[PDB]
Amino acid sequence: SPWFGMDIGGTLVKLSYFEPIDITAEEEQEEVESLKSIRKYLTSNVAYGSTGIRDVHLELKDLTLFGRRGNLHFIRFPTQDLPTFIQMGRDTVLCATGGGAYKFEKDFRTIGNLHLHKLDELDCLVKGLLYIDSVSFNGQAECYYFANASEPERCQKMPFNLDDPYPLLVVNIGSGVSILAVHSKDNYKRVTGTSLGGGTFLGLCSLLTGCESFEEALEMASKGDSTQADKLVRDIYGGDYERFGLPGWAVASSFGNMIYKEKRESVSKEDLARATLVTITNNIGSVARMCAVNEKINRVVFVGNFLRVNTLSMKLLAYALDYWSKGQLKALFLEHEGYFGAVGALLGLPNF
Amino acid sequence: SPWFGMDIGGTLVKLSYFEPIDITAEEEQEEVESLKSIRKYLTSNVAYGSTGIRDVHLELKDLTLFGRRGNLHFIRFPTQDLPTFIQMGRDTVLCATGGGAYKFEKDFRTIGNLHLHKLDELDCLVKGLLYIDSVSFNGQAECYYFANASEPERCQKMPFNLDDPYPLLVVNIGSGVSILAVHSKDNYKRVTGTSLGGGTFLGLCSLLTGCESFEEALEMASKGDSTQADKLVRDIYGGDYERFGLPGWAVASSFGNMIYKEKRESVSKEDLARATLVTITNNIGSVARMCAVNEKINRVVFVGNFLRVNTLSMKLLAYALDYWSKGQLKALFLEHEGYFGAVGALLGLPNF
Ligand SMILES: Nc1ncnc2c1ncn2[C@@H]1O[C@H](COP(=O)(O)OP(=O)(O)NP(=O)(O)O)[C@@H](O)[C@H]1O
Ligand SMILES: Nc1ncnc2c1ncn2[C@@H]1O[C@H](COP(=O)(O)OP(=O)(O)NP(=O)(O)O)[C@@H](O)[C@H]1O
Ligand SMILES: CS(=O)(=O)Nc1ccc(CC(=O)N2CCN(c3ccc(Cl)nn3)CC2)cc1
Ligand SMILES: CS(=O)(=O)Nc1ccc(CC(=O)N2CCN(c3ccc(Cl)nn3)CC2)cc1
Ligand SMILES: [Mg+2]
Ligand SMILES: [Mg+2]
Repeated sequence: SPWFGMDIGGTLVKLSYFEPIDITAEEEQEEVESLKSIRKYLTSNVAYGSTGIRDVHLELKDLTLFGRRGNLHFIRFPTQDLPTFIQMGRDTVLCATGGGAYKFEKDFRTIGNLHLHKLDELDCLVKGLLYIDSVSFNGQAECYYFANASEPERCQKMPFNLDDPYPLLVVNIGSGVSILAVHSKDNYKRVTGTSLGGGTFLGLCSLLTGCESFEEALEMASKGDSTQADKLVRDIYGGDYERFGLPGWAVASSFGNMIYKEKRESVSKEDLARATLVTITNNIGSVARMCAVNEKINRVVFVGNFLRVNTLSMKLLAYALDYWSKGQLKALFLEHEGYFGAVGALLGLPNF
Repeated sequence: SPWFGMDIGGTLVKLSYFEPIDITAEEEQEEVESLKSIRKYLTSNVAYGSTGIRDVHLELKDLTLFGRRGNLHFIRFPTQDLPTFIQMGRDTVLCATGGGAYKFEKDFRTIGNLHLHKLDELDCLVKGLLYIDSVSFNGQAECYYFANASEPERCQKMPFNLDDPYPLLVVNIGSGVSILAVHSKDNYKRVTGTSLGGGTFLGLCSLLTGCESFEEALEMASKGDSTQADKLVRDIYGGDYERFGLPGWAVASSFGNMIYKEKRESVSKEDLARATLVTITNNIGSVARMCAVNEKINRVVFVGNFLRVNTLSMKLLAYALDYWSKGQLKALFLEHEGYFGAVGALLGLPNF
């Protein structure tokens, strides 16, 4: 049976697949054509159907897992298309996490004899994050930050060492946001969450701009000026609010200039996309900072797929966390940010 | 000169006016017709021009202030119409607070010989809040809460004693949100703020629904179902997420169902208004709870005009704070919630 780990989220299904590369002569004979067809289908295609994608650049090559050498592959598709995935599977032991492991349990069991083992979505996140950091990204650091995040002429991605990862605040930005405090490999808590997450960005963007993909929303936002929609401190005070250290450029009221009809009539879709992105990202950063101060943790790592191909939000988080914390907190990022739950699920396989 | 206190905010101007009622025979003679015209204009009208309103029900009658007996009146109009107010004034010492005291300083000085004294917006809030609570609301409590906020057959407004008000977390929901920790009458700090405030509600509502007043946005929201727009925990898990105590009804992703085109096509304007209100209010409640836990304060009072005639948001705050804190925090409300800055400014008059 193939070794798969699956994280079925509110928006995306993430799949980690271990392809063995040490297949001996006898093992290849004693393999059923169905298994060979699966392996060849997955390794010879980068798109699967109309909505599945293999993230080839994330592949971990020549990993030793469960005593075998192989390549770890990372695959995603929308949860909306899980019926297609299951139907293909109908025409093995599955470690699955995320809410969909529960919601679609009965659907997975329409696959004859399949054994479904549900694992907790935050247990899997912590286990997968710690594992990937431990084995490295093909010899490169899994974890990085933006050095000198306050000056754009200097700001650059740089590696960060997590050899002693504890304590750690993990901010998981998916459909919503979950915030975890990790104190040891077996001691962690869900501190809180917020419902202003990636699904809010995409949902509001679609309502406001008519965009029909995450990537299109980001492209619009890169062209926009959020200050056309937001009311800034300087719009209220005429400058800084000096007494409490609020600079004139800080947002006082997100979308607050949209209470004026003439401003609603002149704002562009790109401006509204950028204001949505800035609003969601700043709120996540601020909640992360408050949790970090309360948990007495100074390293904050952001994961989840809201940040995939989203350098705007990563740089905003890096700058905002550093600026508003007076340098006490650092925003950390991970190359495999969307996939840790799926890896953690795969790692649960020996228990079954 | 008339005794006025003014708070010029990003959205509304709030004015407190002390009308003396112990005017002797000689004082009435030695009063200039301009002053008499002002007093009669203010006390004989409840609407001023097209956008000014006197909140008659908030009037404090027979208050002793600066050694005189009088009535304290509460008046509001949009900051957008401040040019009209100043032009009327051109055709006295003014204690003014809010950002507009700085932004419009030069405009106020077009009134000949007028002495403008700028006072800090959060100093004035604390002073005015403590003062009004101290003198009472015409013998009734200024402060109230919703008793048994978890059961609607029981939930009812009840008075709350703030005789020993410290410590206190003050959540000021205006255009944006400011959060204050008040430890004594002269010891308080701005803990943080969020830009997801009343201006976000009104701005997003106008973009999404075409409403053109705060009151119309609230009326739409009262008719809506926010779960048509929001993705809930049960939409992701099929039920509760038991492991971390998340009930199926909790919002996992605000507007998160709007990533689906078919759902964007069936949602009503009333549903979007309600989802906007719920999103903003829950985020404010959650930020308040985190600040309360970090400041080690268990009494949280909400002020500002986002909550005027807004019982939906007050009940949501009351319920959410009690539910998510496991009963450790209580949401408190104040009858004069929008006007404390203007009163605090008026109270600064003896210093000039
Ligand atoms: N191709 C995409 N399609 C949809 N959303 C995308 C895509 N790429 C990036 N995103 C963003 O990724 C977010 C979902 O991130 P993800 O970490 O996969 O969440 P999830 O696990 O499916 N949700 P959750 O149940 O809350 O844990 C979406 O809300 C988008 O903001
Ligand atoms: N008649 C109204 N017109 C406009 N907004 C109203 C009205 N009534 C209630 N509101 C709400 O009141 C909020 C403004 O509250 P308010 O406490 O007066 O803020 P402000 O002081 O003007 N802003 P700030 O500069 O941030 O302190 C608006 O964002 C609305 O959500
Ligand atoms: C695991 S998931 O897949 O279902 N995703 C997921 C599920 C839920 C959430 C939101 C969350 O965690 N909430 C809700 C908000 N909340 C409040 C609200 C008002 C107050 Cl006063 N206090 N707290 C705290 C708890 C985020 C993401
Ligand atoms: C006094 S006013 O009239 O001008 N109104 C007013 C002014 C400003 C604000 C927002 C605020 O206080 N902010 C900004 C957000 N912020 C962040 C952001 C990212 C991170 Cl990582 N951390 N913190 C904290 C500080 C609210 C209301
Ligand atoms: Mg997830
Ligand atoms: Mg104000």
